[PDB]
Amino acid sequence: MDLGTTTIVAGQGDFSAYNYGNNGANWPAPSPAQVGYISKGQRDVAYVNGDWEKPLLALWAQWANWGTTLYGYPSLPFPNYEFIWDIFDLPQADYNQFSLGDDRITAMNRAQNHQYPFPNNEGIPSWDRPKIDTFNGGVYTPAAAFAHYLTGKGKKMNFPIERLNIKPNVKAMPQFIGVLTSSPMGQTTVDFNVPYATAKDSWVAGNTVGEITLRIVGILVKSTSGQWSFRGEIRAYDDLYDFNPSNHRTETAEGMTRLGREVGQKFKDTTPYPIGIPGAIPVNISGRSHH
Repeated sequence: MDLGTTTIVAGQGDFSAYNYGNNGANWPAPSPAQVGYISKGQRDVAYVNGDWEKPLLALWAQWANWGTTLYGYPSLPFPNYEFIWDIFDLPQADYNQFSLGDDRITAMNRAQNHQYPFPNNEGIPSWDRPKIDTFNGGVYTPAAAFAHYLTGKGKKMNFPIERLNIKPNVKAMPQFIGVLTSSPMGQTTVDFNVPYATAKDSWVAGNTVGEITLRIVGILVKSTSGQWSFRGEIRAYDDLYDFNPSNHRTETAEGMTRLGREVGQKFKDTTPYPIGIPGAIPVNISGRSHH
């Protein structure tokens, strides 16, 4: 279960698409297609460590002729095709981690184990992939969230609450402190809602759903001794993925914001969609008043 906190070591050669491109026996003559295969290698090197915005901006910038930095990536003959296929592969890769427990490199290679015809106007690629319905919460998750934005056609995605990798401190919540001090002696049902900036705890979550709304629910007991115990769960309400500028990572925020305003030009099904955040985080706390 890889929630993308740790870095790994990776080189172009770890990637099958790259090795396929770099195998001379496969190409009797120079070819833009061969270049495409090669290019996937270095981008993949960034992807496995969650550095996902740069590779895509570099491609889009060429495509849209921004005349801006390519972050060190080679210019390509068909930046439009590599962009499109990446948008295709990235969600499969995320799903491969969640579905099969694939390691990062394996997930990407499995994702890229297919034919790469030129992106079409009619069915290439085929974007209808209903089975992909849950995020891993790892290095591919944000990019996958973006890909479902461009091509998901509004279908619901799930981000299981435990994969958010958040660690809400209930005792520290003003609302919970309020309830604790103002609730009556004896047994009380607790139920309130609190905004939670997930970026504080988890870059993946902050880069995908950002601020969410949590629901704290359970039973609170206050004893006349001043002891107290709370027994409940944290749940979460659906988020709406709408490519919110507020969720952009600083370094490429500008690029991503620009991209946001342009992408709908070529990705005509681009639409916000709901992200369910199913499940609950167990809460078992206690302590005592100062009185």
